[PDB]
This record gives sequence, C-alpha cells and structure tokens, in this order.
Amino acid sequence: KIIFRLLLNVLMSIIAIISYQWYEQLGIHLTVAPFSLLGIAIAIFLGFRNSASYSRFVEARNLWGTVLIAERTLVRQLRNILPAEHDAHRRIVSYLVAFSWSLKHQLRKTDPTADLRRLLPEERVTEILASSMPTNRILLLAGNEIGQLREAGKLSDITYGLMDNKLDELAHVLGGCERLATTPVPFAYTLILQRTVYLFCTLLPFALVGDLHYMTPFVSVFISYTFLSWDSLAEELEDPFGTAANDLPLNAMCNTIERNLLDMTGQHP
Amino acid sequence: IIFRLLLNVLMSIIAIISYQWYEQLGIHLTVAPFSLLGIAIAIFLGFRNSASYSRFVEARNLWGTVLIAERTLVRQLRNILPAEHDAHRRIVSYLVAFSWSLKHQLRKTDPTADLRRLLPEERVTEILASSMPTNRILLLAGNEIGQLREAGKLSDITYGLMDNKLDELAHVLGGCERLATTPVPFAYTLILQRTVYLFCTLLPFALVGDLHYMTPFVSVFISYTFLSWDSLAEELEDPFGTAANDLPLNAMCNTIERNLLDMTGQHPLP
Amino acid sequence: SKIIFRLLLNVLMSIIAIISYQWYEQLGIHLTVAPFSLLGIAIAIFLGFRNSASYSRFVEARNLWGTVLIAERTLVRQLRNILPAEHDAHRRIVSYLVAFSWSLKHQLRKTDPTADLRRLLPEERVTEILASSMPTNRILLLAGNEIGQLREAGKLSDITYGLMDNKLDELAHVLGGCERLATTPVPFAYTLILQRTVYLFCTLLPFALVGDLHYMTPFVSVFISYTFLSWDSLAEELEDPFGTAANDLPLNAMCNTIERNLLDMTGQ
Amino acid sequence: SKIIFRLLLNVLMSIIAIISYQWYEQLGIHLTVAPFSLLGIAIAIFLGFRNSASYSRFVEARNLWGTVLIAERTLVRQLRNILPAEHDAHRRIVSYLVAFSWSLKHQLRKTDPTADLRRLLPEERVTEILASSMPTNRILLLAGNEIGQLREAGKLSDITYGLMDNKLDELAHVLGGCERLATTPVPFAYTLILQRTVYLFCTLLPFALVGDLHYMTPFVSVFISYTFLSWDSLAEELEDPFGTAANDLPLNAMCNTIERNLLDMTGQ
Amino acid sequence: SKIIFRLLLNVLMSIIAIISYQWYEQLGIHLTVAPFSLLGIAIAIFLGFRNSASYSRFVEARNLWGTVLIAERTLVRQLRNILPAEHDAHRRIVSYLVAFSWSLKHQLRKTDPTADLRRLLPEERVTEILASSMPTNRILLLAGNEIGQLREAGKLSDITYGLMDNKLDELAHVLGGCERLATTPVPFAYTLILQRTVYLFCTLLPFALVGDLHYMTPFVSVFISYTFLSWDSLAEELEDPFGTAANDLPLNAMCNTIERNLLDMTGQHP
Ligand SMILES: [Zn+2]
Ligand SMILES: [Zn+2]
Ligand SMILES: [Zn+2]
Ligand SMILES: [Zn+2]
Ligand SMILES: [Zn+2]
Ligand SMILES: [Zn+2]
Ligand SMILES: [Zn+2]
Ligand SMILES: [Zn+2]
Ligand SMILES: [Zn+2]
Ligand SMILES: [Zn+2]
Ligand SMILES: [Zn+2]
Ligand SMILES: [Zn+2]
Ligand SMILES: [Zn+2]
Ligand SMILES: [Zn+2]
Ligand SMILES: [Zn+2]
Repeated sequence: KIIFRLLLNVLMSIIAIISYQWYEQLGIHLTVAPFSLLGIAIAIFLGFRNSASYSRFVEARNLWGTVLIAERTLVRQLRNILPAEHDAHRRIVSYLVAFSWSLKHQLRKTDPTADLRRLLPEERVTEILASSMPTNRILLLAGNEIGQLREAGKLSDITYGLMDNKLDELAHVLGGCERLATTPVPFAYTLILQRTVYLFCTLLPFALVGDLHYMTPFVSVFISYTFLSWDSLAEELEDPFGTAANDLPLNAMCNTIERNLLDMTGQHP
Repeated sequence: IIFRLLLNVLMSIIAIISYQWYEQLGIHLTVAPFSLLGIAIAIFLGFRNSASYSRFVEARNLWGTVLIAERTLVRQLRNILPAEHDAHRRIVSYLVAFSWSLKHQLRKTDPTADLRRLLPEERVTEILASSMPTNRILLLAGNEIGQLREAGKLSDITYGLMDNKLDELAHVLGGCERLATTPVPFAYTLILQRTVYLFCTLLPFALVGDLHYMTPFVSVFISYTFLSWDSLAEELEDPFGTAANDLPLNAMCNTIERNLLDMTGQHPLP
Repeated sequence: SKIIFRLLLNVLMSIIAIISYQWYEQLGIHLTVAPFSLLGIAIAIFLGFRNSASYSRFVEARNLWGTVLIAERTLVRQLRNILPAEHDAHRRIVSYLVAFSWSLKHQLRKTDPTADLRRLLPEERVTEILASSMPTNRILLLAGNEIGQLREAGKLSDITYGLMDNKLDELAHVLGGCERLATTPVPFAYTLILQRTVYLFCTLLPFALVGDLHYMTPFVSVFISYTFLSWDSLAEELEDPFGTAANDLPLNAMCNTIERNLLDMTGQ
Repeated sequence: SKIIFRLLLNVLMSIIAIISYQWYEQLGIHLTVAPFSLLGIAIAIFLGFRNSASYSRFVEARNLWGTVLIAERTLVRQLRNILPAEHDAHRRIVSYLVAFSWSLKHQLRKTDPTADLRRLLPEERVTEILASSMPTNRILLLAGNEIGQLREAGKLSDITYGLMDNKLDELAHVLGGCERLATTPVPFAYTLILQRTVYLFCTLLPFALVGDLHYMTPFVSVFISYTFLSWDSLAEELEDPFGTAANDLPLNAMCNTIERNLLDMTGQ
Repeated sequence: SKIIFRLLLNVLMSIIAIISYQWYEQLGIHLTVAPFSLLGIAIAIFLGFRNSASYSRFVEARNLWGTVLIAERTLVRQLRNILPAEHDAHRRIVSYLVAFSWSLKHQLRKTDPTADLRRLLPEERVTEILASSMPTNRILLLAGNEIGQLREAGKLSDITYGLMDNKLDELAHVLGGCERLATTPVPFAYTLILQRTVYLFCTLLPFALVGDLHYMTPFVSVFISYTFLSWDSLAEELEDPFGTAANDLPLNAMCNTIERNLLDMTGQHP
C-alpha cells in the first residue's frame, strides 16, 4: 500500500500547485533550505535504522541456519557413536523434526497440534502442548532419549556430553529467536520515523512549489518514493518471522530440515 | 519533551514579533549556517544512537542467556539425574532467585520479598548479608551441584557439563554489572543533549527571515525530529536505569520461573 | 562493465537538456538544484549503508572458506599426532576432507562434482554420495564414519574421538553458513529500490543542472553519475561471492590450496 | 576543560572578522558559507567514524577488566564446590588471583607493584614474580602451579583440573588484550589529520560567517565551534582508558571490588 | 605520503581558476558550488565507509597477532604446570612456537625465513620446514608431534593432551585468519573508483569555488583537498596491515616481544 501514499502525494502536490496563487495573500512562505536540513536529517536516521533492521533479519536467518547444522551433527554423532541403535535414531529424529516445526509455530503464533500429531505418539503430544514452552519440552524429551542410553551404559559420560552440547546449541537458537520475536527495535523508532517520513513527504510539495511550480508533483513523488521505499523495507526486515514478502520462508526451511534428517536416517518421503 | 516543543513555539512567536528590530541593531541569522550546524548534529546523533542501540542489544542478549542457561541446566539435571527431585527443587529455587535478585540489583530495588518467597530464611539471611547477593546465589547453586558430585551421583564429566552453565550465568552477572555502572561517556552526553536544545531554540530565529508566519510550524517539526532522536538514544543507553521500562525485565523473570516450574512437574495442578 | 553505456546515455541526456532548455518556460517546467541535492545526498547515504552490507556478506563468505582450510589442517594434524601409525586411516580421511571442499565448491557454483569426486574416491562411495540430495553433508557423515570406526576399534578413546568430532562440527557450520549465503541473498528489494532510484536520478539530473551549468552540464553530470554508478555496481559484485565474476572468490584456487596442504601434511 | 581557550580564541577571531570585513572587497577576498558547509560536513563524517573507533577501544578495555572479575569469581566458586575442605589451597589461590589484578593495574599504569604484592604473598614468591620481565604473566604461572599440585596430589582429577585451567586461560586473554590495547592506540594519523582540520576549520569559520551574520557572528560561530570541539574532545577522553584522569577507568576501585568479592566468597 | 604533490598541484589549479574567471562567459562555462557540494558529500560518505572497512581489517589483524602471544603463553604455562620437570620438551616446544611467529611474519612479508629458522632450530628440522609449501603449518605439525610423543610415552593423558591440543588449534586459526587477510585485499575496484574520483574532484573544485571565493580560492580549495586526500590515503595504508608503511603493524617488534616472553629468563620457571 506504498502506492497509495505515492498517489496521495501526487494529490498534495496538485493542492500545492492550485493554492500557490493564494500564498502571498495568506502570508505563507516556504523555501527549500529548511526542508533540505530536515530531509537530510531524516535520511541519516533512516540509514542507521535500516541498518539495524537488516542486522536483526540476518541474525534470525543465522539462528535458523544453526537449527539445521546442530540437528545434522546430532544425527551424525548418533550414527557414528551408536550405529546399531536405530530405534533411538528414529525417536530422536522425530523430536528434532518436531522441534523445528514447533519453533516455527511459536514464532508465527500458530497451533502446532497437527504437526506434532503427524510426528509423535499422542501421549507425548499432550505432554508437549501442556508446557508454556513446547519447544523447550521437546528438547527435554530428546534429552531423555540420550539420558536413558547413558543409564543403560550405551553412552559413556563423554559421548553423552558430545550430544548434550547439541541440545545446548538448540536451546541457544530457541532463546535467540524468542529474543528477536519479543524484541522489536524499540517502537519509538518507527513511531518517530513512520510519522516523520510521512509528514515530511506531504509537506514537501508546499515547500517545492515556489521553485518548481508545475514540476512539483514529479520531483515530490520521486523524493517521496525514495524515502518511503527505504522506510517500508526496514519495517519488513524488522519482523523476520512474519508473513510479508521479504520475511523468512520458515515453512520451506522446516521442510528442508525434515528432508535432511530423513535423508540421514535411511528413510524416504 | 512536549514542554520544549511548546517552548519552541513560544520562541517562534518571539522571533516573529521581534524580527522587526533586527536591522536597527545589525543582527542577522541565515539558514545556511544552521543547516551546517543541524546536519553535523544529526550525524553525531546517528553515531551516538548507534552506540546506545548497541548497549540495548547487549543487555537483551545477556538476559536471553539467563533464560537459555537456566533452562538447559534444569534439562541436564532431569536427563542425568531423573530421580533426584529434592535436588531439582532446591536448584530451581536458586536459579529463580538468581534472576529476580539480578533484576532487583540492576533496578536498585529491594530483593527481600522475592528471596523470602523462594528460599529458606537461613539462606536469605546469608544472601542479604553479602555485599554481592547475586554472586552468593550462584555460589549456593554451585554447592548443590558440588554435593551431588561428592555423593557420587555426578561424575567429574557430568559435573563439568552443569558447571559450564553456572559459568554462563557468571558472565551474565558481570556483563550486566558493567552495563549498569556505565555509561561509557563521562556525562559528556549532557553537553550533547544541551547542544540539541540550544539548536532547537535558536532555530526559529534563523528560519523566520525565510518562513515568516510559517516559522512555528516548520520550526517545531524540525525540533520534534531532533528531540525525539535524542531522547530515544537516552532511553537506549540506559536499559537498566532509573527511568526505564520494567515490563521486559519483569516478563523475563516471570517467563523463566514459569518454564522451570513446568520443567519440574510443579505445573500443571495435579 | 556495461556502465560505459549508461554514462554515454547520460551524456546524451545532457545534450538533450541543453537543446531543450529553450522550451522550458514555454512548457512551465522549472528545475532547481536544491531539491536534487536533497535527493542525491539521501541516495548516497542509502548506497553507503547498502554497500556496507554487501561487503560484510562477501567477508563472511571468505571467512567460512578460511575455516575449511583451518579445520581440515587441524583434523589431519590431530590424526598424525594421535595416531601416527594409522596411515590407511589418514589417507581415507584426507580424501574425504578434500572431497568435501570440492563438493562444497561445486554445490555453490551449481556445477557437476563428479570428476573431482571420482578423482578422490572409489566409485563405490561416489555413487552413494551422488545418490543423496545433500552430497556434501553425506561426505561429512562418511568422514565421521572413519573416525567412529577408529573409536570402535579402540584406536581412539572417547576423549580423542571428541577432539576430532569437534573439527567435523566446525565443517558442518561452514556447510550450513555457505548454504545460507547461497539461498538467502541480500534482499532483492535493496537492488530494485536502488537501481531504479540511482538510474532515474542520474538521467533527471542534467535537466536540473542545465539552468545553472548550461554548456558545462554534461561534464559535471557524467562525473556525478559515474560516482554513484561505480559505487552501486561495486555492491553488485560483492553481493555474489560464490559467482564466476573476476571479483568473486577464487574458489578453484582455494580448493587447490586445501588439497595441496593436506597432501603436504601426509607425505603425499 | 581547555576547550574554553579555543572558544575564547574563536570569539577574538569573530571580532577581527567583524572589524576587518571592511577591507574584504579592497583586497578581493570573499568567504561564503557553502564551501564551509561541504568542508564541515566531511569533517563531521570523519569525526563520527573516528569517535566510533575510540569508543570501541574504551569499551573493550572495560570488557577485559570485567572478565577478570568473572573468571576469578568462578575459579573461586569451583575451588569451593569441588574442594570444600581445602581452605589453605583456597587462600593461596585467592592471594594469587588478587595479586594478578593489582599487578595488571600497576603494569598498565607503569607503577610499582611491590607493596601490593608483599601485602598478599610471601617474600619468596614476590622475588620470583619481580625477577620476571613479565611479572603479571608469571603470577598466572604460580596460580597454575597451585592447581597443578592439587592435580598431582590426586585432589583434582584431570577433568576438574581442566575446568579450572580454563579460567586461567580467560585471564591470559585479558592480560594479552590489555597489553595489546596499551601498545596499540587508535592510529596517530587519525588524530593528526582530525586535529589539524578541526582547529583550522573553527578559526576560519567566523571569516566565512561574517558576510551573512555580521554582529551575530561571534555567537553562532562559537556555537558551531563548541559543537565540533566537544565531539572531538570526547575521543580524547575515551582514548586513555588505563590512565588516572577522572574520565579514565577507576582501576583502583575495580581492583578493590575484585579483592572484596573474592574475600566475600572465602569467609574472610 | 605523496599527498604534498597533489596539494601543491591543487594550489596551481586554483590560480588558474582565479585568472580565468573573467573569461568564463567568453567561453560559455558556468560553474556553481551546489553541484560540487552534492558530489563532495557523496564522496565523503563513501570515503567514510571505506576507511571504516580498512580500519576493521587492521583491527582484526592486530587481534590475530595478539592471540599468538596469548595461546603460546598458555601452552607454555600448561607444559610447566602439568609436566614441570620435562625441560627438554619445554625447550623443543618453545623453539617451535618462536619459529612459528617469525615464520608467520616472513610469510606475510614475503621475505626469506631461512636465517630465523637456523637460529632457532637444528638444520635437519630447518630443511623439513623449508621443503614444505606451507612452512608455518609444518611448524605447527612439529610442535604437535612433541605433544603427541609426550602422550604416547604416558606423560600426558588424553585429557591433558587435549588441553594443549586446543592451543595449537587456536594458532591454526591465527594462521588461517592472517592468510585470508593477506591473500585477499579489499577489492581492487575500491582503490580504483575512489582514487580517481577523489583526485578529479579536488582538481575541478577550485573552478567551481572561484565565483564565490575569488582570491581566497587557493586556501579553501587546498584545505578541502587535504581533508579528502588524507582520509583516502590512510585507508589505503590500513587495508594492508602487514605492509611496511608507518600506520601498519610493527610485526618485527611483535615477534621480538613473543620471543622475549617465551624465553624470559633462560626458560627458567618455578
Ligand atoms: Zn554446532
Ligand atoms: Zn539408524
Ligand atoms: Zn549455553
Ligand atoms: Zn524432579
Ligand atoms: Zn506453568
Ligand atoms: Zn577450529
Ligand atoms: Zn599417515
Ligand atoms: Zn592397509
Ligand atoms: Zn554429471
Ligand atoms: Zn568464563
Ligand atoms: Zn575455603
Ligand atoms: Zn588519562
Ligand atoms: Zn586461548
Ligand atoms: Zn622447563
Ligand atoms: Zn574575483
């Protein structure tokens, strides 16, 4: 809907053109210089803001990359260290796959019930849904699988530890994503910028008309487009787990993770 | 902040009525020098705000680590010692006490009620007697893990896995303390703030020659932009400070407590 | 560089601006420099921040590849220090580590890894690796099998097994990092906004300059265009670090360095 | 603040500009604001990036010192948790850890650590530490020996020995980091460039403003100068973090805090 | 710094602008300040980012070298703490660690490491190291063999071997980090764009300023030129942190410091 404010800006320019006649007869003067000062200041602030928004997006993408890496290596360790424990391989993989989908639902604020039931027995589904953090309970359940292998003497404390480390890595991902989801960049940044950029763009033609006359709408819309484009891009990057164009394709990412883990456990889709 | 905008409107009205006597004295104010001054100030505000934002982000990262480390420690205790519930409860109590005590320390509020709610009075007295109560809580959590080791319930290896988590917490405590004693700039920030203020108040006098009656509208818009950006950096620089929003810190301490009670079967109701 | 075309086009736009400046008043068009200074400075600021992001992405790609060389060197060092007599195991693992590098290279370039793999590995494993949808990952799994067997045979203890397992983790992070950089680009809306904005700005500029500069319009306009276009195109080249373009990573040379290193450390 | 001298000098330059503005035309000399806006903006940008480097360096220094407290707190926690009955060992190790902090402070301040060391350690150990060309590093060695003896006596296993040795490693990173910051400044050519341009800019400024401002020249010229100088001086204050001045790190108080923490945790 | 030539050259361009400003109309040349303010500000922004990127490479390079000192100190400390009586092993390992630093320096400076190697190690080892296409890597391998042999002889357990092995890994990361900075420069089109652009801008500048500044043209033009040229050449110097220029790393002094540390008092420890 950025196109709406561009069209609206064209209308404000036309108002600026038709009312420029009555400018002197009202006592209003508007030069370009003060608006260059204001405009450059806003651009500087948009530049820094946009940079921060991009960094949050990059970090979110990084965290999701770590899910894939840590889950691959955990399965790799299980196969290298306990090549014959295939039942354990399957149970742990189902938890690792459930973890990814559940993380996705947590970040999207959606119901993980259907995905959980496709992957896990109903008793486990109930236990997981009852927790205030189902992704955390899933890590705990995956941990019990490894813990029981340890108690049975199949894993030593050392080899248990190598795998426990991967669960710590997933916990770090969970916390990182939760931090990015609960933290926006402070609201007062968009509040300043969104209101400020819009007000600036609509007032601009009134300041340009004295110099540009009929050429006001073209130059005004070009300037507005530049500022609005840069501003709206930051808003989209600030919410990496959202549904908007340039947000993370979390569903495709979860599919990739699941396909990887079924590839390493001899299963076919 | 709304007050200085009103003050800026007041300065504009003064600028408008007094612009008359300007020539008969020889005083001039053009836009170009204030354009120079304004852009330089905007540049400095950008860099300043960048540093402030960096401090805000680190504060959230440190707090994110409390939640991560405490979750995994409790996970390890269940996976490695599933039957040691007395130990689970005592350790959970210390970890929860650690979070609340850390919050109170950074906010300079009294941690007594949270401590008495969570721990036996003997320990509360010991903790309150220390000049570093949050560190003492980590020490007490360490004793719990250490006792399990002497009892032969943890090996040196599995002890080590849990000890690492207490280390993550010590790093959080030190990092927050460093962030609290901060700021880095030696209150040269006060200068920078005043500079923005003087600029906003002198501005209508520099614009009035060009803008005339339209001066207060344009002058207040520009002031609003600079003052807002300045106050945002001020808020970001002091994430644990005197005039800060307590909702996330409170939400985090509540979140970790709810998680750990969930992980130890203390929730739901039987 | 096809920038020379857009500069020549800019020279043409300037001459048009010069000859048509006559009809400016008779059309009602006024163009001053001040609004374009505002727009130009805004574009420069956004280009600066964008170029910064492109550079960092290029730098990360570079770092990831540096890690391949480091991790593979130390894994081989550990094998020699810990199991100096196990040369059969050395040779097998080295072939897997070298194959990992080439396979990663081919994957990022979207080229066929077959000859490099057949040169390094027996055909039996090659078919197995190529049968997977994630061949580079399958190679790490196979390298892991070698180390796991040394452990089961009692040649490695759990501790020394762990020391080497850590290096395989370091390689897994590299694989994930590179894949992330390959699938996730700097968002395409950075390019669209900036390319449209920079090009339109450069072509409209002489029409705004002509009133002040007159005949001097094309020289000053092309200089400004060149400055913006050069900086913009630099970001384009940095944004695709795994590509074939001259200012891209010398991945072929890097893989050769890695292979020469690992055969140097094994008397090969 | 000796910034006031440069402001007073700036007031004088403004007065000269006002009274000498008459002979401006009779010489053919003009100074407009526009070129000084360009120059001023460029200088502001470079001052920004520079202060950014000065700031990061000061922050790192504070970070390094923060780590001393964390690592020493945890080492003592480990000693209590793992060896609750070994109080003699607790005291000896604590005295080395406290000595390490004071010795680091003296090294960075280039002061004599002898009195602090004698307060903490037996004279034999003091002699041994001071005989070294790197006394703070030698203190880490001695702390490692205490831990090493516990390992040899069987009170620490290799695992628990390793847990504590890791903390000595963190301290080694602090020592090297501080030494690196002490010898490596923000490069001097940044300060030299900036110092030369900022001073010249502020003194030339009133001559460039007088044509526009007339009688208001000293007030606006001083405002602008104060703004650049305040920002420039901020770097000056951040650049010497290990010094004694009021805006430098309170290393003495920091060392006292470290010592009080460690004696709180050992019942002293 | 060859900036002094281009500054003097810029003064000449100003005098040309002053003497030819009358003839501007008779040639059809008009040049205002506004377009050059736009162009100059864009260049300053780009120079700012470029210099920031150059400084970061410098900082990383200094950090990698700091790690050599740290990792080598702790490796020697560990050897003294864990195997206090193995002085023959201490000496051999220290000589490899010292050779590693000097060999790294020569590799980055593209100089011959032969003399330094012969000074520190027996000739048999020198030939083995010189025979490798990567001598610094071969030195780490030899330092690793020493540790590996202590392990095989039962003097180190797998655990204590691992503690020392970690430090050799830390050194491998330094070697790789330095090679990455050395084999890859910032892209060569950074140097090309900016140098041509800054120079062309500075020489064209007086022709645009003279209409405003008249006789003051050479002074203001050279001032602006000095600011842009200095910032540009400093960035060029920092991008090559292993080079010989004055703002580059004192690698020789750093290697001497490392050598003096590890050989502090005839290698004698308590
Ligand atoms: Zn990992
Ligand atoms: Zn299986
Ligand atoms: Zn952790
Ligand atoms: Zn329990
Ligand atoms: Zn609950
Ligand atoms: Zn490594
Ligand atoms: Zn071999
Ligand atoms: Zn064989
Ligand atoms: Zn093929
Ligand atoms: Zn630590
Ligand atoms: Zn004690
Ligand atoms: Zn000082
Ligand atoms: Zn280290
Ligand atoms: Zn010795
Ligand atoms: Zn003249």
